[PDB]
Amino acid sequence: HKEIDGRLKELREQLKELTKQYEKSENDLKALQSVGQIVGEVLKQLTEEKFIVKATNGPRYVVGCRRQLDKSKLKPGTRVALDMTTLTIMRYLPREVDPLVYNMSHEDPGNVSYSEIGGLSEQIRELREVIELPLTNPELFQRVGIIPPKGCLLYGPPGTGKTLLARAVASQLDCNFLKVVSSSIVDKYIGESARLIREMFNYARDHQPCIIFMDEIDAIGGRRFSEGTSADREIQRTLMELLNQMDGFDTLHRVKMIMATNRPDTLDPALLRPGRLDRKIHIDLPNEQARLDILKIHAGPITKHGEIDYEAIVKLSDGFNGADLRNVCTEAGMFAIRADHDFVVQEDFMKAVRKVADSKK
Amino acid sequence: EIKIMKSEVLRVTHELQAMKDKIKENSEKIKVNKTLPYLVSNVIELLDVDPNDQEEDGANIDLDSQRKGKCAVIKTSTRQTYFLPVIGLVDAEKLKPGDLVGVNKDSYLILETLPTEYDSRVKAMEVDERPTEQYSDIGGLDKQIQELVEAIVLPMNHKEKFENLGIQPPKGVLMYGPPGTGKTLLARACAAQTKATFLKLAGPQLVQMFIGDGAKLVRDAFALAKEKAPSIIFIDELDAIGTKRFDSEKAGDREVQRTMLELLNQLDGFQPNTQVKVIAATNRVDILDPALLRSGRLDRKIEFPMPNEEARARIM
Amino acid sequence: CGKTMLAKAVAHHTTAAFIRVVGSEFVQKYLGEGPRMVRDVFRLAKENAPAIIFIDEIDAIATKRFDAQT
Repeated sequence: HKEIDGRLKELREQLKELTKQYEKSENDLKALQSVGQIVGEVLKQLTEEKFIVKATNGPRYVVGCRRQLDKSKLKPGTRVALDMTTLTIMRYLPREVDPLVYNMSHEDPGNVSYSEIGGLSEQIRELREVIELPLTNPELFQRVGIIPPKGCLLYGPPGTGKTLLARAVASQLDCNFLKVVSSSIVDKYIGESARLIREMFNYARDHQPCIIFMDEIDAIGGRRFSEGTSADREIQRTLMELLNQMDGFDTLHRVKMIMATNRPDTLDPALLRPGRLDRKIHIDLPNEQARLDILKIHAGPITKHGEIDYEAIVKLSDGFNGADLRNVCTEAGMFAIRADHDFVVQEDFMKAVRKVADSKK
Repeated sequence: EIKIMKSEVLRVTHELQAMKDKIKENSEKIKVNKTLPYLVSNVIELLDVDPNDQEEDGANIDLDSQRKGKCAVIKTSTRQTYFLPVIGLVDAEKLKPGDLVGVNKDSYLILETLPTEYDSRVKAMEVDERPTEQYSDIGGLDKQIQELVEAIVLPMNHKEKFENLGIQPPKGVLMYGPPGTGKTLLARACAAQTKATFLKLAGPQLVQMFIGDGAKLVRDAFALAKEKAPSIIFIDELDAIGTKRFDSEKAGDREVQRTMLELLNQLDGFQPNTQVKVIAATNRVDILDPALLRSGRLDRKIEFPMPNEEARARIM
Repeated sequence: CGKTMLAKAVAHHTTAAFIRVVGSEFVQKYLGEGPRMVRDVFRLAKENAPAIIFIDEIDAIATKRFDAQT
């Protein structure tokens, strides 16, 4: 009597974990019996029993639909679930494009600071005034009655580092960055560049507001000259899409565009007009006071002695951007590790700056 | 009171056996579909709400492409897309938007998860797990060695020093000078010494007939590198990966440019890794194709020193 | 420059459908599975007249060897 109770609890707990797992495997079997689901879109509704579907078990078909399904689900032009031999409409669901996370790679708006390679500050302020203000009020623009921006272009030498200037910006605006890497848009398949861009653009309008950041367009850059269609047909395919969105009845309603270009010369004649690329901003080479600031923000986290004449280094230095000064700072820091001190001197900076200058174009 | 106890111990033993029989049955079932021919497929979209999507069309005349895919998709390699509802036979969170899955061509369900990465694992990626070179056995190369040792090897180890300073390491190195000096020999000696994997990439190899293929190849190279950590990616060329033209008409040569740009952005896109070390070399003496302004780009400069008579003697 | 807007403008007033046709998304690299959806599309438009057929940027399909680097 006594013994039985004691044994009973041990075997019951053991058996329960085993019975439960096993029971799941049985559910899985039930599923292998279950029928496959073919994807279709309805072209049109013929009769209450006949539908046009263009399926992918075979070709175009006229198909049936279950008499268990609602009339309210019949809606004009929708995505449908089809069977794989009965060829009937299992379900209806409302047509949106599929969302893209395989084409939307996420870079968070605050993995950096705009006081890191700040001192590029001034260009940040001009990009902010264009972009940032529409997001806060359309109302202010509206009273006057004036069309606001859609797109902005940054071009020039990537002395900031092309991507860095932009990335710093993304952080400040704190919005929904839909990121584009240009050479994943180009593919070796038919009509994928066209399909991809379009869906991507579609997703932005539902989801609005959103910024589409295009980094280094040069897969869009190329007006041809030998008038090929070698690879060159794809160049034409993509370019045409960019213009088609603008030429449309679409309005980038709260949709923002930022473009990056290394050298500008392959722009279209329709971009000069606003209503695609409104604003095109240049790089600007820092003033010595900016330069001091940039050197100062770099020097500040890292270890040092107790006395550095900042201005002297400012003098030697010219023709650099914030990324370009940063390297000199770190360069000085290597020489200190060599010297085995956490203590720097004026000399390391003088030499560092000259070392970088020579190496340069 | 006595009775109920003793029957419950017999009940529990009987229940285990019926459930035990069920699992047995499932095991054979799954196994049969594995024996090849078998369909591997690629999951494009993870998602598990909003079914239905579309593939294929009718005909007549006038040509514009279209393709779609949603809920969860697998695209099998006859180029067919399939809608499945998830199973616990493998977990969907463990799966990704871009994963290879093993599918049971019956109900079209994911029996299993396969490893990481798709398509080519580079069409000619040479791995040298331990090079046969040592630099302690060749003297008179000495000047170049002193600079090389100091450049690569020192950040990994000496990390503790770096951390206290607060400066970060490099990531790329440039070597320039007359080819065929046995510049490469020293690169192979450092790799042997350090305990990184040496990955040899040749620049015309990235170039393909196929359109956009190279960028995938480089991205993959980078990804394989991440897994291997540490690694040396040795890039031969800065001529077939060091041109991009500044010519106005340059469009035809777009392929070459796209790949080069891809490397530079792949470097600029994020903030460094201490899993990769990259060494770049020229193969024709000196070009200008900017790729050296940041240190997430290249920043270290190694020069070949002109021949010293003393050095030649030592080699002899 | 509004070259496009005038076209739409006459269409809106006149009482006939706007059909917007992409002529450089006619272009394709090889036959396969992809371009056959628009096949059915044009023919219905002819049937249920009136309509305005506007073809945007025909040229992708129109460049052929007349330069002889195509």
